[PDB]
Amino acid sequence: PGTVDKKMVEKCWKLMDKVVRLCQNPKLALKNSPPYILDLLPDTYQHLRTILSRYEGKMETLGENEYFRVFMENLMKKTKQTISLFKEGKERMYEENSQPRRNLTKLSLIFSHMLAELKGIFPSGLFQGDTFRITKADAAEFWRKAFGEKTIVPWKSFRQALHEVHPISSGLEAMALKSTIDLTCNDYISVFEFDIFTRLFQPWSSLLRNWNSLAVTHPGYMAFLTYDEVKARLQKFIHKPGSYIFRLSCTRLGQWAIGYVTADGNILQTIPHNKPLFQALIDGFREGFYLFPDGRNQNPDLTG
Amino acid sequence: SFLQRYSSDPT
Repeated sequence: PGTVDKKMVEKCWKLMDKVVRLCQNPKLALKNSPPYILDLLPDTYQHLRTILSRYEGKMETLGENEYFRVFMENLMKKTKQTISLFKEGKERMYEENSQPRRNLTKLSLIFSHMLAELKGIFPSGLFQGDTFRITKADAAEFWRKAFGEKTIVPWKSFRQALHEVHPISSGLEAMALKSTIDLTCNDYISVFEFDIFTRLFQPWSSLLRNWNSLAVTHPGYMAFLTYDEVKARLQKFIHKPGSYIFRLSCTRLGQWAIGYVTADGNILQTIPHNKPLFQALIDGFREGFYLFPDGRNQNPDLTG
Repeated sequence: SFLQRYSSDPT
């Protein structure tokens, strides 16, 4: 990427200013629940200001920052995609359950994720990518050993390097993998993104094999969905006790968010604590809570 | 804004 100059941010802001208003339209009837775009942007803007306030002068040190170059870039691109969706989605936006509208929810998550990432690679507003505290030991090794201090790497690289320890089946399996990890949708994998994945799919020992069993071949795994969407979706099995689906959490990044239907026909959502998703699923199924992955009558045998 | 959404693991 090129250099990120003071002007650059200006544009991104103007773009952010619009994306908001568009989403401020009543017809959309957007709910407060996160992800909640109407906030993620203001907050993002806010943080960017904090950052820019601290590099106040040493602006070149920042524009130079590889990761920061990426973000703004991705961000700018992302604000646009949203703008288009509206004009090239026209009145179809206000149509709940309309492809154009689903894309909107998607981006929401990204924005939420992006913010999460940014605040991580810039706690306090001062860059700290090269020293990011990776959570699981094992993983932390692989990353610092494979990429050293790099804060963000081209998908390509990450793939090759990863394949040495964890073999990637096909060119397709990898495309799937990439979609799961690349939370900021920018063909780059950051130490932050890396951490979140490795946390969700631990143990590192069998990283991809777990992923395979919890997302590649498991009907319950739901890519980019939100709390609302999970409830909205499980509603077709609304009173088919056992029916459940899982996804990534929006507020508690790095953790799971099961969505299930209670014997008394109700939709709840739990975030596994003190027990890996692997375990939650095994027990829940045993106790009659995690029986039908997304309606499906049959359930995966994680015991393998 | 704030949540409430999440429920305890039935166990």
